[PDB]
Amino acid sequence: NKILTLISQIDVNNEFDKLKKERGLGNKKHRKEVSDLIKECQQSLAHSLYSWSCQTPLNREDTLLLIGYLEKVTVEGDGSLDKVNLTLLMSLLYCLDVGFLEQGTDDREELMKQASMFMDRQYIAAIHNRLQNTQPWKSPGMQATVRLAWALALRGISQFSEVLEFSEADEPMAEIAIGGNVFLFLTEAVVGSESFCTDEFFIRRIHKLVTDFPTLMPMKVKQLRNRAEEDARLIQMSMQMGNEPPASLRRDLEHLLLLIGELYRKDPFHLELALEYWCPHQRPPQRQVLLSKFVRQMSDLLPATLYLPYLKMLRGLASGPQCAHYCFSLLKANGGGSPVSWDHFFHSLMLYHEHLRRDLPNTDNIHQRHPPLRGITQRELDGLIACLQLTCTIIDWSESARLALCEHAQWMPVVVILGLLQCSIPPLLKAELLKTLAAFGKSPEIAASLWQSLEYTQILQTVRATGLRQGVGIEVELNEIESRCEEYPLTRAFCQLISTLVESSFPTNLGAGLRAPGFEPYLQFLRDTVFLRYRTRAYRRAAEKWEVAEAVLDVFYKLLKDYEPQPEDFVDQYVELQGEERVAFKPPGFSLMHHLLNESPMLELCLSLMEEGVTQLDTYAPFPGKKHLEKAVAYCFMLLNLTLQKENRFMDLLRESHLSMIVTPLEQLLQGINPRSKKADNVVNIARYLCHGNSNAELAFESAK
Amino acid sequence: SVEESEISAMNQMSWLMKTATIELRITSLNRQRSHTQRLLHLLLDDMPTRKVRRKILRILDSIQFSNEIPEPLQLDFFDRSQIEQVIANCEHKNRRGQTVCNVKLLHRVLVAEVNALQGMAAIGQRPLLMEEINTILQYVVERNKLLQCLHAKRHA
Amino acid sequence: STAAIAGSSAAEEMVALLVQAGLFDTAISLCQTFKLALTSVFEGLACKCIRLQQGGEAAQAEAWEWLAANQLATVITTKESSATDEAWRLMISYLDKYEAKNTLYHHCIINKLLSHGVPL
Amino acid sequence: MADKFAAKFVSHKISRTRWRPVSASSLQQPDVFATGSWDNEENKVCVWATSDFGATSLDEEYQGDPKQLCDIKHPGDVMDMQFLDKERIVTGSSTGTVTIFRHHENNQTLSVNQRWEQAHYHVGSNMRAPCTAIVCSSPEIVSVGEDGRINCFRAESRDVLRTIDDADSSTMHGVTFLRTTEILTVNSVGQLKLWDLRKQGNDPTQIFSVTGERVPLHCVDRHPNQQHVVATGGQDGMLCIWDVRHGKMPMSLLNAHEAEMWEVHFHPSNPDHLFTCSEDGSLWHWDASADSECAWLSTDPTKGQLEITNLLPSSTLSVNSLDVLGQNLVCGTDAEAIYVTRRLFS
Repeated sequence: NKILTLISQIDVNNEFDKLKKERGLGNKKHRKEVSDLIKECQQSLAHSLYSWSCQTPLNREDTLLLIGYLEKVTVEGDGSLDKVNLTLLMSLLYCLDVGFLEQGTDDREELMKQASMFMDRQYIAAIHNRLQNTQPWKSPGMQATVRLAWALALRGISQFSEVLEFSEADEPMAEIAIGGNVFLFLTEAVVGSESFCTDEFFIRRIHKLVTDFPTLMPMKVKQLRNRAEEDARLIQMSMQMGNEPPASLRRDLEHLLLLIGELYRKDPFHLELALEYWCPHQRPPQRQVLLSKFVRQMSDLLPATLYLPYLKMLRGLASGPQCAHYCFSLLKANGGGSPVSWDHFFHSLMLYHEHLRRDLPNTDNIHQRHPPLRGITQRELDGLIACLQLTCTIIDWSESARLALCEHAQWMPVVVILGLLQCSIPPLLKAELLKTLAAFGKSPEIAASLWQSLEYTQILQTVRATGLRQGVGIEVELNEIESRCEEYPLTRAFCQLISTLVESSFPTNLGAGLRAPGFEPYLQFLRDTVFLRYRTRAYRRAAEKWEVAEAVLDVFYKLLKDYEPQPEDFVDQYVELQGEERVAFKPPGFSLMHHLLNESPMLELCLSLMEEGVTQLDTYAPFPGKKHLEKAVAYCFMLLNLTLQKENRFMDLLRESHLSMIVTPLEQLLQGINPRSKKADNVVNIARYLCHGNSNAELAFESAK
Repeated sequence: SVEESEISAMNQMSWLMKTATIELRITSLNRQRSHTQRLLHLLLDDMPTRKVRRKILRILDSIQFSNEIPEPLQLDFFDRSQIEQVIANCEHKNRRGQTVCNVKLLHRVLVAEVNALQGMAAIGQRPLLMEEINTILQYVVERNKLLQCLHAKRHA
Repeated sequence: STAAIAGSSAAEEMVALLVQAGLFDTAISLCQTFKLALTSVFEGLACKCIRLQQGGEAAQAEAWEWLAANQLATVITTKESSATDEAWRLMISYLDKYEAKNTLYHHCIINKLLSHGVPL
Repeated sequence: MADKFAAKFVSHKISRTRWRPVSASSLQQPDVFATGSWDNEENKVCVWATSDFGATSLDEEYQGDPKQLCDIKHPGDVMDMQFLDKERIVTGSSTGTVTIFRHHENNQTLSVNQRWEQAHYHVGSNMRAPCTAIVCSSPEIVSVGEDGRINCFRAESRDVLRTIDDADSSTMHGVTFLRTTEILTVNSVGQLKLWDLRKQGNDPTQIFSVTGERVPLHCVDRHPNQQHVVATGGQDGMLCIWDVRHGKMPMSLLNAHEAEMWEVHFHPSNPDHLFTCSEDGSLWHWDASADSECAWLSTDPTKGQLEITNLLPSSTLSVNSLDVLGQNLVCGTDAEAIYVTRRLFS
């Protein structure tokens, strides 16, 4: 009573109506500190109940109080239980949690005597009556979910002793729960919380709740599966004759497949829990066999409507390396025709590649019309994307799968993918293709061959051909297509690719005969384009603006950090290209560094980015992109730091090499007054980052340094 | 009693020394008797009040002017006298005037010695050489630690 | 690990993973049985020779493991040479011996070579 | 603010001014510009420097008058001028000729590199009828004229690659690239016209116009980063902002000048700044950055206070051209004067 009441009421009310009104909390700092202390207090109190529930089971009156509170709950309209509410919820989950009854420990009788929700017929009746009420909670989903858990419990209690009257009530309860599409609320509202990412015991409990359903009542589960598949097929086919699908459709299986995909998608604990999806210690536990049968049974005669949810399910199930390998192989062999096979994936890509190339217009032909470009339908597009994402996830976690897929003689994935990239499709598909390439590139030699292939394919136009000039590549797509759409997926993916490739080598001689060596062009491109933009180019999504900046600066940073110079660098040569001597291409970083020791905008821009970072951080407001900014600014400061050392060095060498290049000390650059500011606020700002030492310590350290 | 870094404990003590020294000097040059009184009184009265060795003598007792010496290096494939010469050589003078290879010479010097020892045919004997270089490393490390501890004690 | 993945392998995933980690004999054998003409072994060995000639210390320490996993039919006759010369000698050997009527040969080699820098 | 510019007096009307393009990799500020003269049987193209080749002091107030480096006499009256690259200057002539000049920096000379003496002409009569505007995208050149024609050239081709005959029954005054194969033109009847070079048809792809307004368009510029945002100026002194994807009407109509607006330019590297000059003798700097410390497409009068500054002294002479590069601005006038500042934002 006291506990909950206190915590909740106090905190919320007080803050919202006195402190959010009067703002005694004053400084953008004081307000935050007070806000944090209040939020901490709420969280510590919620945790206290949670920690208790994890130990002590709850008495009849205390449990009813907890249920009474949860009946009124708003998951924030934002669609995420805030760090506090999520915790209250998992606490209730543990209260109810009956998972300790399934662990074969010689202490079962003692533990049964200690669990308050064990010896009181009135406990089960009271909870059951409350959850059966069509007074749902403030959140019908709440009534639906707890109901279902109590129902799985009822289902087991038959085995323990002879408690099997309430077994009947489980099917209707499960139906009500499914009708409340609990599968949707758990997916959007619970895991929606990024704080769910934190508690290992949240994941375990929900894992037990999800694994207990197919283990304790699979008969019902199967009934429902088959029912759904069939109904779907029927109505769909009926409409296909000429009608539109009935508005009364409900794809809980798809929601179920997405739920499985989202639940294992990312685990903070990283305990490789997904292992439950794989059956090779244990002589295969019966549970593992049944689940594996579930995964295989769902792949047999897959309706077109379940194709996407199934892939998403597989995608979620291939986390945790062991799991990677196992599901990998499983599916590979299952395809050994099921719409989900390597033959279907690569044949489909090949067909699209052949179809899209034939629609090409001959230069000799004047006015050419396609038999109407079969712009890959949106559904087909979503399907291809889902397939590539699944491929990317599998190859990211399994090195064996990555090598096996790349060396396959019939699929030739790298050739096909690079071929498709030379075709035309809406930017999202291109982005996914690049991600898939990035996943293939986490393996060293493939990278060497890939650099050569990229130079030949002139995805990025290295040397202008037939007066190509502007566009004719990613540069035209960026300026004409992405800039109009005010979204930049292609640019980001390209930066990611470059970043990954630079990690495996700043490679070397990238193309004789064509240009004249050097990683020079890519650099120019990157730099110019993206920085300019980073400043001015519309962004439908305000967060995208900072993502583009982050991606480019990441590359700059790696090029300057990777560079080391030994006397040959300041010696420079002029290569004869098409009858004109051109200074060749010094390393990435000779160039990077020359540009930092003078006030080329880079610096300015770097200094401006730092100023912007501190101004935004001083607002303490929760804007989106705050983290990204942190990372970027960190990158910036690190750049700066290395710079001084290597600075002494180069200056020195520079003085020895008699190069007419004038460089200025980094400290002198720091001293210089900003032109827009018209004062020496350069230093001032840096500092200000020390004020955020609690909030951002990394930045703090770098600053002090 | 920073046994951890007898070095640290020693440095602590040193700085404290210089400090309290100039302190008392000037306080007395002035005339502040009570101050000076309490100070020296305490510092010297090993006599038990309300044989308790005087604190100045206790401080001297805590400084051991005798230190242990490293097990002689043993080489199966390798000359000892040569390794001692190499240890003597690459032990460059630290800022305190101690001859120490420090991470520098150690790491790079050890890699150079391994490169010099060519063992082509008998690949089979490799694990041995590996274990052996490890001990050499341990020893040079101990020696350097010791030299450092020593300059510290000197200044203390 | 790949122990488990060998539990469902294939006639060329194997060849590749193994040409991967040194073992330049076991694989010339797996190939000559399942007759599948092997230029990936010679290109990969040429890549290891190039990386060694431009390799760091750590690369020299790791190289003794894959060099020992072969003999080198017969070793030596005089002045020593820090690997380097080691893999180039396994060359002359795994070439002149295992050689073919057509071109698993000069061409594939000259190519990976001008490909990554080399006065031949 | 009048003390920021040194004014040089020369006996030559100034119509066009352009900065020499700097390499994006250069930390060097723009230092060289070109000018075209008009109002004469024979006019000249001049090249100018703002810095003395040799002052290494970072701390001396720029009181430097711009120095003429070289000139060349051009037949007819100069109309428009652009740099194609660092060595090549393109001109449109009142004779309807398009000319490429080559600048030989080592010898400080100009030479005729190529010419199209029949770029612009009236169909049928064959009388001279002026090349009014040009746009360059190396190696491609587009010209427009009083004959209503659009010509496409390539710098290395002696022949005209494409002519769109009778593209406009009215004089075209301005042309810009929308995309690599698409251009926009403006004409004496208040129309903005979009067009694709690749398309065989001479008809425009789209036509935009103010409803109930006949007013002719004198200038057009494209936002550097946002290929759909366009500014235009008219005989009424109005600044019009367009989104060429949204409707056929301007997004904004802004009262800018009292008389005809001759030029509008976005700042090439800091496009939150825009510059305009008029027959009323004024030269305005527009700053859209003032709320941050596309802003031009803000329809919210409460978000984006434009700061507006007249840069010239009151009742100033006709300002026929401006160009802006980094901290530097140059402009040319009918007062036989070139104005230069090197500290625009100081």
